[PDB]
Amino acid sequence: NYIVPGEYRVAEGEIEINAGREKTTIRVSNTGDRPIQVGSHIHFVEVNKELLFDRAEGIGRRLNIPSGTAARFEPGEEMEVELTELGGNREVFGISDLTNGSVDNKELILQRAKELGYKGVE
Amino acid sequence: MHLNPAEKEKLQIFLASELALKRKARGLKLNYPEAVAIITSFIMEGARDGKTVAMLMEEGKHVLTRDDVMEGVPEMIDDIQAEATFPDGTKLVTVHNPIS
Amino acid sequence: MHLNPAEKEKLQIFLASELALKRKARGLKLNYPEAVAIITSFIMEGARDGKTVAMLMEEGKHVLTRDDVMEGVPEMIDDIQAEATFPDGTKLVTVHNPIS
Amino acid sequence: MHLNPAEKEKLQIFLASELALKRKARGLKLNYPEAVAIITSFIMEGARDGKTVAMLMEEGKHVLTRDDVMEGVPEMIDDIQAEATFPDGTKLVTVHNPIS
Amino acid sequence: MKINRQQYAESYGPTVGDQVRLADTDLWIEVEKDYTTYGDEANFGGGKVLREGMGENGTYTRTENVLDLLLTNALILDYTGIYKADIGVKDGYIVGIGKGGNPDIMDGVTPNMIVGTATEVIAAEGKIVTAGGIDTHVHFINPDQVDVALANGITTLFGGGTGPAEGSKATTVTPGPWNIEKMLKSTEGLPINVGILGKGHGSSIAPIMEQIDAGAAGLKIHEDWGATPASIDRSLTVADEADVQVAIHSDTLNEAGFLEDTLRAINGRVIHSFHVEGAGGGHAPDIMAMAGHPNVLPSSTNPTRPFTVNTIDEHLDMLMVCHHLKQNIPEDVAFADSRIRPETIAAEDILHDLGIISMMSTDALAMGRAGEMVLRTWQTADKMKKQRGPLAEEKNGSDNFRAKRYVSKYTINPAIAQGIAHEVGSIEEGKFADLVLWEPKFFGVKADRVIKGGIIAYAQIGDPSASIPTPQPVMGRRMYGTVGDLIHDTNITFMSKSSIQQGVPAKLGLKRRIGTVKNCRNIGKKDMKWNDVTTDIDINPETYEVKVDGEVLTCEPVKELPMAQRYFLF
Amino acid sequence: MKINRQQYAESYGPTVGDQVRLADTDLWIEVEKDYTTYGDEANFGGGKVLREGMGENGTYTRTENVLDLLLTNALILDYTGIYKADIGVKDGYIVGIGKGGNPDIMDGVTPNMIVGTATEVIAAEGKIVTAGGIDTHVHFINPDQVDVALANGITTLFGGGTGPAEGSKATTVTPGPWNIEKMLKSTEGLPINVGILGKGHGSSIAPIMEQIDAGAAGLKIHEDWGATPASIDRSLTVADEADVQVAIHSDTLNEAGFLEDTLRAINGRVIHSFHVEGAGGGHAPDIMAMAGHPNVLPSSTNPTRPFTVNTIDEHLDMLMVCHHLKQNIPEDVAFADSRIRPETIAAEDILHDLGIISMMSTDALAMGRAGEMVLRTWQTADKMKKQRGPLAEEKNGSDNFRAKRYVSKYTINPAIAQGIAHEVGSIEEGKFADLVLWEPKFFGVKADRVIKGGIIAYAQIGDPSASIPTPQPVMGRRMYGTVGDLIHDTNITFMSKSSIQQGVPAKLGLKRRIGTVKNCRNIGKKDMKWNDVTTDIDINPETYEVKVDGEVLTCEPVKELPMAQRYFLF
Ligand SMILES: [Au+]
Ligand SMILES: [Au+]
Ligand SMILES: [Au+]
Ligand SMILES: [Au+]
Ligand SMILES: [Au+]
Ligand SMILES: [Au+]
Ligand code: NI
Ligand code: NI
Ligand code: NI
Ligand code: NI
Ligand SMILES: [O-]
Ligand SMILES: [O-]
Repeated sequence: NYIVPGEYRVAEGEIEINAGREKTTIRVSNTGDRPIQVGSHIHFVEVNKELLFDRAEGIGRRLNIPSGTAARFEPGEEMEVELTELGGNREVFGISDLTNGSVDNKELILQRAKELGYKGVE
Repeated sequence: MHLNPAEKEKLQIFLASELALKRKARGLKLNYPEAVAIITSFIMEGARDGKTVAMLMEEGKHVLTRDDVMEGVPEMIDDIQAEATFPDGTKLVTVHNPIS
Repeated sequence: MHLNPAEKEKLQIFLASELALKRKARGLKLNYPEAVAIITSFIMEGARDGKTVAMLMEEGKHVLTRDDVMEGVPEMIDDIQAEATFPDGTKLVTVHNPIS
Repeated sequence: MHLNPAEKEKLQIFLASELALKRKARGLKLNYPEAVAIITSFIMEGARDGKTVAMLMEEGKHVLTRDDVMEGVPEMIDDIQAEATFPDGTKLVTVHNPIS
Repeated sequence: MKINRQQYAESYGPTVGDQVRLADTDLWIEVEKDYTTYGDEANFGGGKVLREGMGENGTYTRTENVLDLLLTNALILDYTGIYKADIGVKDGYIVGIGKGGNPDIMDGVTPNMIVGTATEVIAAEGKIVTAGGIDTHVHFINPDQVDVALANGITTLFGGGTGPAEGSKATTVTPGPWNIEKMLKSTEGLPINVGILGKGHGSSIAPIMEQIDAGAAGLKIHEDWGATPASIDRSLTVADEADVQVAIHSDTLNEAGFLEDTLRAINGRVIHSFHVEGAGGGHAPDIMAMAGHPNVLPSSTNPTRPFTVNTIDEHLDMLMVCHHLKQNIPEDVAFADSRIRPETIAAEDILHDLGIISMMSTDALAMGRAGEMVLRTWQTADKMKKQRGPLAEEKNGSDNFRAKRYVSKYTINPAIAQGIAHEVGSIEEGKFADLVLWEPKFFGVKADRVIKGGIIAYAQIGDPSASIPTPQPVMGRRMYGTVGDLIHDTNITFMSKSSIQQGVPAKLGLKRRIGTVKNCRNIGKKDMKWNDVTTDIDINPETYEVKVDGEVLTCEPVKELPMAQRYFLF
Repeated sequence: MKINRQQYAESYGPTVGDQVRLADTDLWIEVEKDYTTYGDEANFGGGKVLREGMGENGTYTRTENVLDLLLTNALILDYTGIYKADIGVKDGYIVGIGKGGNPDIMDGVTPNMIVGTATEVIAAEGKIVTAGGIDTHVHFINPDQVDVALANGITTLFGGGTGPAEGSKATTVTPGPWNIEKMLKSTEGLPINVGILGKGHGSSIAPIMEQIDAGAAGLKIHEDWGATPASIDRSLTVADEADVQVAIHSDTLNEAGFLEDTLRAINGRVIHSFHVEGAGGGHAPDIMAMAGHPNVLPSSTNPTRPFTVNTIDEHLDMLMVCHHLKQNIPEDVAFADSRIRPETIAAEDILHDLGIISMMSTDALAMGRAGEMVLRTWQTADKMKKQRGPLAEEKNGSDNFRAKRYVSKYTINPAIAQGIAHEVGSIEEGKFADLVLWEPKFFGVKADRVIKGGIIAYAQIGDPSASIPTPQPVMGRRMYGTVGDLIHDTNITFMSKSSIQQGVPAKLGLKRRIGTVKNCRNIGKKDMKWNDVTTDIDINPETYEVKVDGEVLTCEPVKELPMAQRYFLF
């Protein structure tokens, strides 16, 4: 019965994030000489050009990490990341201007990605 | 004197610290605002003495112990921050969990 | 610290009391505002110590005597009122004719 | 207490002087605002003691010497002026080049 | 992927089933539900969610469902529930409670809660959020009292006064058309909502009615102006016609009648009974019997809350000063002993816990403390848990039922009584955005940030000359909501329907938002949220013993309270 | 008759060839020319020159070439020169710089600088006079920050915020039409010039553009809102159409691109790069390379100025608090080490001295100090003299060239960047009369008197109850320029052309002077006074070593600074 003012008593268990959405694991490599850190909610295909990965696999997806956290890529670093599906209307506007509409238009997204030099358009 | 707005305000901290130190001297366990006032004034006076930010980051953690304060006070104070004029200008000092 | 408006104001009373106590220590007979500051700060510090309202009503009448103050000062002070945080919350203390 | 606006303000000077005197006591050479605060409070407390304007004009020049203060401080202070309540009312005291 | 509960609560504030301690009390509140979608929580900062194309929509203009302000991850404590949600604000009003973000990419976004280019963000994760306090018993005596009120989470002041005049020092009254006009113009510079009460005294209708037409928002009957059967009757007649509330401080001296005579003059009409216990004033010794009637809206003032060991000694001497009583006049001693009663003060604790007294209030600067209504409400709740145990209705070991009962006493219930609950008094959609953020460790003691009309008005914040806002000294300060013309947009002057219809605001050049007082006359005790109990309250004329349905109500004073010496410098 | 130079300077302030020490620094400025006629100097007082029929003309009405205000014997320090002159003010504007007096009897009187019946006098003999500081990186977080700024000689605040909301605590942004309107009304009560920046984020034009129409004076792109290629591009498109400035705090995390991607999105358009060194934010680790491009207007924020022994320890821990970083998360440690770099902080000292970084600013209350822009500019100048020696271009053993280079960083250059240099930023004829008087012993530390629109707004002055104004305590106080309606006449709200054309001031009831933002889009680095250097700046990705044209820029931290412990109580 020591009193900590305003303390929590959290209930038992765990919180599952992004429940019921498809998950995907891909390899990603920072081919640049400066660090890149990627947030939980950026449309993954639209991340920095010097990150190399299967760009098709990033379409309509984002990192499967707690909201507000990030994945860090040191210069030259290759690692696996897990992706989850975008929700809501599944539309993306702005960012890198690769989508600007439905995420379903994978052909057009990839064509823009290739022309602008985003690495890993296979 | 040419007191600016900050100088006016920070005199209050010194005053609160004096009040709190008197209360400690007569054997009272210190509360939240008293504890904060003591550590803050310590930091500002340390900067006036010409100590470094690094020294004050260390020392700030040994100004008050848990037997100096009321129940719950150590857990209420996450960090204490103060800006003062060091010999090389104004600098921010942060002391993390000052009361262990 | 999270000082509210009252806490800011009451620090002034403590300061005035310190000033007045220094003046007493060098042998001066105290005037009206000095006398009031001394008794008021006494009450507030007593509440901090955990004394009761009843104790402070008694003690407040023996903080200063007429040989401590200037001519006319005892008659100028009808009562002194102060609010402070006791262990059971804020309470009003009134000391009637504190200087006899 | 019935504090007027001036009384409120001048308490700050006393507080700054206390701060500065503590800093002197631990062996620090005093800066510009500290030096000014010390001499000013000296004058006001002298008036409270019942000294004359003429006495304070003399004494004010021997409160701090150049070995008490930082380089340049003596030359920064041309004069120090203060008003206080003497036994014969409010009077202005000016101390010229207080630190020689 | 899964996050453990401890780390989740640390990052986003607590979720369903988690409990939080209220300050240093023994009271625990539990999250009843959560509007979020796990994994799509809104948050702001470097590399966070609320960024363009992600959690912030970059397509829509302000008019297309976009918010002016989003409070993320708030733990709401309100009469409507204790739950977790984002709060959406637009045009100074709460427009959405639910889940904010971007429907482009997020599941479960409340349709009118889009974060767009126009959206400001306040992070409320780890904070408790309540409605602003509504203080319905204020004497306007010293303008300094406004910051005192704001610092303890009060956002609306109802009462009367013209400053430290004797009439104002004794009664919540702004007398007559001229004084009311002057104080309405004064209000233009006060950073808080205000409603003004006129003098509920006179034997003809017209002298009373002209105050309502002048801009008053209600009336006060006070024994000091003569709380006679005539004044009671005329005031209630005016009130029924004008649709405003009447407050009463009854005839302590029983001069023209006893309690039953006052009730006969009221004649079943709606009335707000001030400081119902009676230490603050009223029929000696049985005023508290008012709290049992269906037509009475009962409130306490704060200095008797709760019953502690210093209470009686403090009040006996307070009364002697306040009333200029003399120790050598036996009538004065008799008067004081008939008025300051440990029996009724003790019972008042219990009546609150049972929901028989519906409201708290300050009695600011006359016989009460401007910044202690919220503070003393929770101290009472805490004391009652320690002495009576958890309430029958409580589940899961939490104090949620008691917390709703008590939070209602200073938010929704005073709003309903005054006829202003359509604008303020609770966190609900369509209401004015008066919101208080609290760190749980300071809950009910010192407000973190006070939002008025969607803009921060008051905050505990540090050195203005520092590199960041958190360095010392951290103190309560007025924010931009109080500066320049913004003070007009973020605050409400509540006025009677007739004064509004007659164009008083234009006449006087009032620039503040004008609120309408309405629906005061067809309410009763049954309309007080979580505090609707009617019953036979008996007070023994010889012993002052209080009985509720044949049962004797007794309580003990306590030596110590939470939310006291751990927190305050003096 | 002849006066010796020492006595002349003591009576009238210094003249041609005389030198003055700046505070307690090693910097000396020299009077380059003097507009006076020796023997006809203007002065005021008992038995002095400016008296009717003598130095004051008694014939002419105000409209006939007579001044509202004369500042006598000013030593002006400005980008246009360091020289001695009388300054003449009329209708709140500087109308004459030269020689004031009475053409009846005096030689060399500037024709529009007549001292007549309408003329007020300020004695500036023995004072240094500069333009008011222009701070272009302000977070509006705490209204107390305004006095802090005034006390160190700042007269214009550009930035954004709604108070201590998280969005405002992180970014200089007032988001959307409603928030902008609220803060415009708030500004009516702030005794300083203000311009407000909107949120430079979105993927459609309209959500961004509606902020300019609402009253915003520019835009801020900030990584916290998503400093993506799309947001960068749309904001610059809006800016080119609306003729306002864009400020950028770029993507530190390199998430959507590296520095070269940001520059590609900028595509040669004009942009103001905030805290270009990078401790305050931006592409890790090479953001400072921005400072070499012709289309970039580079500024520093103040906490890295200059490089001292406590700097790194302070910043590492400041960042941990500011960004909520944890010691046990290796990614956080990596982030901090990539962001707080002694190599780039040291080089920043040198880049300033070479004129490669054009501007100073505070970053008030987010990561910078509201009252220390002017202070830290001179500390940098002083440190660079001690380490690099006098500049090649210096003559006569004075530091005049360096003083012009540095004074430009907080006066004229921010004014040019923001598009407001037609009103403020320098002591020139036809400009608004924002003037700061300094005692040379307090120069850059504590302003003596701050004049806004021709009226004193702020002063270091003594006891208000004393027989004269000089008795203790001498402290900074607001003067008559800040009281009543005069606050409207002596201050400027800067707004976009479209909001002005659309009548936003009338819509909102703004009574302040309205200034027009213009000519922001056809300027570049070459337009920055005394700081126009373009060059190839290279930052080593492995070692963070900074190279300017193949040469390695290295500097040492110092243990002590002037304008510090000699002056400040804390
Ligand atoms: Au009374
Ligand atoms: Au009373
Ligand atoms: Au009980
Ligand atoms: Au940060
Ligand atoms: Au920072
Ligand atoms: Au160097
Ligand atoms: Ni009453
Ligand atoms: Ni009352
Ligand atoms: Ni920034
Ligand atoms: Ni900033
Ligand atoms: O009352
Ligand atoms: O910044």
